[PDB]
Amino acid sequence: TNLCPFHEVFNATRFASVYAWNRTRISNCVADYSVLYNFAPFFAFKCYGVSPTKLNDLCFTNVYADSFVIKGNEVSQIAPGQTGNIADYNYKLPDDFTGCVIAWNSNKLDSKHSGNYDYWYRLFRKSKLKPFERDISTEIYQAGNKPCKGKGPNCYFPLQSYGFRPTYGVGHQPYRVVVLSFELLHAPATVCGPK
Amino acid sequence: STIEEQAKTFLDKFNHEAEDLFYQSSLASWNYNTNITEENVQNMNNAGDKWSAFLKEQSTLAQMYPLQEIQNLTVKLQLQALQQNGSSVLSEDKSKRLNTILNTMSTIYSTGKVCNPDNPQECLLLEPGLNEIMANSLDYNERLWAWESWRSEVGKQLRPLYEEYVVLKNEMARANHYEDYGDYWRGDYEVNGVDGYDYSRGQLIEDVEHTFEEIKPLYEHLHAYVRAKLMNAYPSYISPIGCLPAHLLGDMWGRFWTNLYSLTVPFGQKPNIDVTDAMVDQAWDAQRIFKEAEKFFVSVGLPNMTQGFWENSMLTDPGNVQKAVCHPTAWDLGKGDFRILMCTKVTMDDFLTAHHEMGHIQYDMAYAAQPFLLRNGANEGFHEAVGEIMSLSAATPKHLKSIGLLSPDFQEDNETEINFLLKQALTIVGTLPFTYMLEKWRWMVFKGEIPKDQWMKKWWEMKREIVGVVEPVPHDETYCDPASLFHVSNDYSFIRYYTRTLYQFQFQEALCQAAKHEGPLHKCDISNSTEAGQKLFNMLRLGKSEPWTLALENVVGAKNMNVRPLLNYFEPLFTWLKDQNKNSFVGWSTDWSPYAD
Repeated sequence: TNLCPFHEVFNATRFASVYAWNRTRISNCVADYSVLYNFAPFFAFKCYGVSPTKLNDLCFTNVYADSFVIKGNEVSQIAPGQTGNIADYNYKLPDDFTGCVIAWNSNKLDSKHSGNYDYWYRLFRKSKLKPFERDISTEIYQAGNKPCKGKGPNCYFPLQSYGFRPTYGVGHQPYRVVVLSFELLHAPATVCGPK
Repeated sequence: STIEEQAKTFLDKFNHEAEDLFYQSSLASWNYNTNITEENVQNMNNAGDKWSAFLKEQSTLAQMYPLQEIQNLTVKLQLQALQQNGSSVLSEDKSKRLNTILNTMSTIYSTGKVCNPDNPQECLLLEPGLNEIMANSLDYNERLWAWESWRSEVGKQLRPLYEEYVVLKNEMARANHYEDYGDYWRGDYEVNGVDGYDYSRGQLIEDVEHTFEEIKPLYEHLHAYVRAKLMNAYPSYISPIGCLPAHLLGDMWGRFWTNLYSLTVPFGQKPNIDVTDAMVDQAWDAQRIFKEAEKFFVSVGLPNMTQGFWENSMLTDPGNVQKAVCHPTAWDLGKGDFRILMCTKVTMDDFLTAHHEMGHIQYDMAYAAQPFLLRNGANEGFHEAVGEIMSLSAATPKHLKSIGLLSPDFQEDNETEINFLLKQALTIVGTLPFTYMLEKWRWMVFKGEIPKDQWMKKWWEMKREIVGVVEPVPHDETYCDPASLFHVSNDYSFIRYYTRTLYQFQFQEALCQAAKHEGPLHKCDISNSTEAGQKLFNMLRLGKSEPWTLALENVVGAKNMNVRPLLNYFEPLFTWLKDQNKNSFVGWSTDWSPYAD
């Protein structure tokens, strides 16, 4: 038997800042969801268009896994038909989606005294992002009708930091989120459930 | 593009930029107040300097957004606050001298002391010595000396600095297009741009004058009763129609008359309510008190305390080499961090103070969702009123009886209610005239209508005219008695207490009518009532986002302040005082004086 590498993305130290969320393709392996309880039994399990029970006897071609870190209040923006800075400028799901969302608390892991400024996010952009889009631009944003000539009036840096602390309220503590997308295509299936 | 979007993005960036540096400075002040050390002082000073430098650079930048172009009041209010130039308009030398004068006056106040003229080796301090003397002492000459020496020693040093302080404050006020510093202070009640809810700074004086007239009747009977009591307590010193000596008011300034309960208690033979013995017998602790308090707020439908509240808060005096400032205060550090600092100890007063602080914390948590610049009470006195209504509701015999503290054998009677109302009045009704007179004198002085050679004269004139108190020793322009007060020396306001006293009774009456209470008002209890809780929460969420007039109208159905609730509350005592004063004289002579005979 050959198991999937799930244990990697759930045990890594760095967790792919939201503004540069990483994507990994899982194929040709058996998905065992019982290992998730090793990392965190307490989970925020939730799925759309599918149930975890019927998911055990289905097959798929490729599975995409996305990961990033966000606050607790912004976890509600990760869903179809939602709005906000994160949903509009960092990561947007389509109106029609089939997958599951996982979230767990990681305060004592990522939080640190004096602030952890290693995580960044975007809040300014000219237009909204399309479903499953990524942008790593670093150019200054123009708010006025004048040309950009460096930081200054009406010229703001499009990136900012969170600065998590261990003494933060539960609403501001860091949360690690994982998104699983199931895909089907006219090719031989490679992922199925155990027997 | 438009200017509105530019201002919106600017404020969005400013909020996030300012939240962090606050968290740091807030944490630093807490760590300092929890453990006094040399390093914490320097750290707090550095954090405050950084915060001030940040506010400096953020200001002077929003000037590119004229207010005449904005139309959405939500952004207009946020912008109007940052445009304030403040003391930055003054020159460097003047600001430095003003700060030095403030620090010198604060040091003089916090370092004052007294020594016996006939025994310089014997010296005392205000907090440990003079308070205890004015509280427990009973001699006449001793109280006179304690009242005269402290003033003659301290006030005479702050007189010259206060004139320069007033001059600089008036200059700074006129620099910002204000008429004077009093007009600046009265700006917190200003409202414009909303038809049917506009309010001017001048109308406040008219409202205060109109409201103060209705309180004179009850105050006259209370003064008559207190004078009748004092004439028997201190014969050969109290005049039958003259004013009461200031040093006999139980305190150094005469703000509260609670200390006169032992001498004015009508029915001294009745059993007074004091559950301290029962609490000691049951061996309660601070956690028990705070949980019983939290249950009260839970019974009305309010949220529970956070987990970090119990882990980070300080609810007991360390009692070790570590020294902390024992003073009940509520701290809001942001980011969902709420803490309380209090040297709690087993006592009913501590129970009421814990209720008050939890009420403050509830309000602080209510408006946590509003923008940073709007996370504040719509009015100064709303916090204190919300905190005092809870203490009033909890102090009822029914509440203590439901929790098993008071035995059911206790029976209510007319005398108990009379004593309770008198105890409440001695505390509440006594401070209103003093506060009004002090604030009016302060405003008239800041206005410049009283030359320096009449300050102390008009002080005692207004005293004898309104409060009806005469000084035991005549003073000249060398003494400065108003400067012998904390709020006066530390540049604080006073009208907030008056506004809170007026608003708390209206809030209580509305919440009790919501719960369908019956009978006298002083027996109301809002426990186990969700309608009142929802009605209050509907307003606690507004915060600085709407005028206080609209909130008060949504709460009690009225816009302007009214005094009828207080009169309805104290009607029983007002009716009882007449039966006693029928054979007594009403009023006071403004000519008699202790040193005139």
